[PDB]
Amino acid sequence: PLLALREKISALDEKLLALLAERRELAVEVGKAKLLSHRPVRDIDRERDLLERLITLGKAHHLDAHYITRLFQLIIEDSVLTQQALLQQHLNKIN
Amino acid sequence: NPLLALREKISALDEKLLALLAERRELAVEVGKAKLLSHRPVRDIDRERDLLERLITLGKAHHLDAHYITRLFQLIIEDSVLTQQALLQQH
Amino acid sequence: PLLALREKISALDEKLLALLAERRELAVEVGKAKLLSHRPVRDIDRERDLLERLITLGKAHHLDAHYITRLFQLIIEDSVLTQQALLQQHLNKIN
Amino acid sequence: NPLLALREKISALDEKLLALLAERRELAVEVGKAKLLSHRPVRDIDRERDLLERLITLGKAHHLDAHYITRLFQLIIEDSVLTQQALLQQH
Ligand SMILES: O=C(O)[C@@H]1C[C@]2(C(=O)O)C=C[C@@H](O)[C@@H](C2)O1
Ligand SMILES: O=C(O)[C@@H]1C[C@]2(C(=O)O)C=C[C@@H](O)[C@@H](C2)O1
Ligand SMILES: O=C(O)[C@@H]1C[C@]2(C(=O)O)C=C[C@@H](O)[C@@H](C2)O1
Ligand SMILES: O=C(O)[C@@H]1C[C@]2(C(=O)O)C=C[C@@H](O)[C@@H](C2)O1
Repeated sequence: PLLALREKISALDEKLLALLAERRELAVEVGKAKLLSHRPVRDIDRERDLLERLITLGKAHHLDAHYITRLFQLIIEDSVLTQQALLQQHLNKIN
Repeated sequence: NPLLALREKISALDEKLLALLAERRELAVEVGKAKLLSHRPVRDIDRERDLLERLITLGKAHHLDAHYITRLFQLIIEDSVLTQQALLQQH
Repeated sequence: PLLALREKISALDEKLLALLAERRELAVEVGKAKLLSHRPVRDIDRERDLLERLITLGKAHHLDAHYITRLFQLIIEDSVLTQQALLQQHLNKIN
Repeated sequence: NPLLALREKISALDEKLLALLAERRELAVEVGKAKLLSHRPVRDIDRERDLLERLITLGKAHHLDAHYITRLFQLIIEDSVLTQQALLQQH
């Protein structure tokens, strides 16, 4: 009976993976937009808000706040570094 | 606004992630019930190895590196074991 | 008779001035394009070519090479600094 | 190409500048003939002061600063005096 469920889990994980790829593509686009707008990569205000929104909505699914924070902390960290990778490249090229 | 239109996309995407994480917890509970009757132990380090390896393989196609995938999924699995062990201690 | 000619000179100078403003607007646009393309402001190859072209065409108008060089050296210097002003601003904003 | 289309505009503009500089030299020659008959001296530091001040005023409207205008026009005037003094030494 375990094999049936594990097969569902593996399918779900593949969907998570796809979304994670998509969010990473979005962070690159966002980084591009920051170069034009002359804004820095990191934006603490936005992260503060985003997390509060996620913790509020997570509550409805019974996902706890600390689980959501530990998880989005990795996701945001990754998207921040991805953008910083493009900034550094950019900075070496124009300079 | 350039910046704004993307963020709305990000916020919508993050909303979909929450739904999948909760659903995954549900499935972990089900697997929790099965190990109860079947009386199997919660942790199965071998399944976790194959699951992670498969995701790292699928991820390269998406241009997601193994480090980020390993870290993110170990946390999801960590929570998943926590979820099952709770179910067991309630029975 | 001098006043008649001086009146023509002043009109000509105003046209030169307008072109100088226009070339400065073009250098800003070019600078913007360099930020997207990730290219540095200065391009020695382009300046080398541009000057050779100007010296060749100048010959037809009887303008000598050294006069043309002294003059375009100021014009190019100015457009280089104008672009560097936008790069510096940009760099302080994204960083 | 973004970079290329602008450069063609710059190259065309530079071509117009050459035409005006040559024409200006012609006028300086004419003024050279007038000072010959009228027997006036080539250099007129007073006309140069008013000419430069006027250009600096017109230039602010174009967002061109006084430093660049002064430097560029002093060279054009410098060449202009050189042009006239040559005409005189040929007569
Ligand atoms: O500005 C942004 O929107 C992006 C996305 C980001 C996130 O991961 O959600 C949120 C805020 C910023 O610090 C970083 C990370 O850039
Ligand atoms: O048996 C299982 O399949 C479930 C799910 C789990 C996971 O989270 O993927 C993988 C293996 C086990 O350690 C735990 C966690 O139980
Ligand atoms: O790349 C460019 O085209 C612009 C214009 C410029 C010039 O003044 O003509 C020529 C070459 C570059 O060094 C600078 C100055 O940027
Ligand atoms: O008398 C003149 O008007 C001409 C032209 C000139 C200039 O280049 O503008 C201005 C004043 C004089 O010194 C010389 C140079 O002769």
